[PDB]
Amino acid sequence: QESVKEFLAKAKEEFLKKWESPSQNTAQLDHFDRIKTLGTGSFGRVMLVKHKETGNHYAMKILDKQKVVKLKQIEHTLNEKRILQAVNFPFLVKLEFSFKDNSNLYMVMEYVPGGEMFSHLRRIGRFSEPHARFYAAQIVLTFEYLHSLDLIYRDLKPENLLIDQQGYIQVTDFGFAKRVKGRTWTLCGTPEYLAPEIILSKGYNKAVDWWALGVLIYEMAAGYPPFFADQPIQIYEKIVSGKVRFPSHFSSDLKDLLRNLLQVDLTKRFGNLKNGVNDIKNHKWFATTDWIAIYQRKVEAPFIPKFKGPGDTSNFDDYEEEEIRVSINEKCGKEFTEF
Repeated sequence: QESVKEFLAKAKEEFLKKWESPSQNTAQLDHFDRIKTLGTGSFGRVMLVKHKETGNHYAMKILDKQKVVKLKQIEHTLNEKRILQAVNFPFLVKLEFSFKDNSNLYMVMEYVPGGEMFSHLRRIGRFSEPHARFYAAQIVLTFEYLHSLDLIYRDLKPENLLIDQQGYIQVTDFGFAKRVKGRTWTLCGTPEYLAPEIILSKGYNKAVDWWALGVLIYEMAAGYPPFFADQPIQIYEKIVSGKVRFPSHFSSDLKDLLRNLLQVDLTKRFGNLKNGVNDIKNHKWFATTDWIAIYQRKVEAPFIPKFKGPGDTSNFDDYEEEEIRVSINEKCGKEFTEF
């Protein structure tokens, strides 16, 4: 379809202009008030903040440089910020500012008060197929965009999909995203969502994203992931076995799509064939989907999150509120010169 081809051609031109000349140092810490911790990790946290002069709310991701080094995440964190400042798509959380100081790296992103899809899925149990399909279509379009820029996302899971005020998806966390024209080799991702070729330490490509879409659709529609087990070693054994059990309430169209996304042979997997993403968009399971209407956000969402305003944190959970310090001396300056 020429209009989609010309859209993606323009999208790539605009990405490459920002990719080759990244923005840096577009804000500073004392322009923001700290409100609440929204999430915590091994080397970073995400905070709700308020801009002092405008009053706007943002989500500020803060990474400790010394911990990033020790956890061997230097290239990944440079990847995350260079990609985020260059992309632009309706279902990607927008990066608004970035900066660094003696101790930390900061990415100030749009705040999505509806919270994670994971919380809503776990509250309700499972999504109906139309509800799962509405979200799945947004991920298909987002991966079509990212893959046309030669980007692999590599972190699809329900926790990284936030629900906005219109009930649409906003994808967050580009920590494992990478520009890859051929193969790449890093072991990363959450265990339930890893493709077999990652587990087997092969050189892999963008088809691992389409495998992960299969896992996400299964989990949305069933309430649990297809290769679930108590320990990661058992999860990995199931992933590479080539078998998967479908609930009887799954439609025949859903089972057929999932068999082709959860295809252990990457050269036979939907999204990685000669027709590319069109094998997915043309599948019978998506016959009711108006792809342009999804992109333009003209479809009524199945669910509108409940929240009181742009500063409401009730859809996120509670964490110990810990100090964020900035050392008198510069740490790891050379490693993060380009940030």
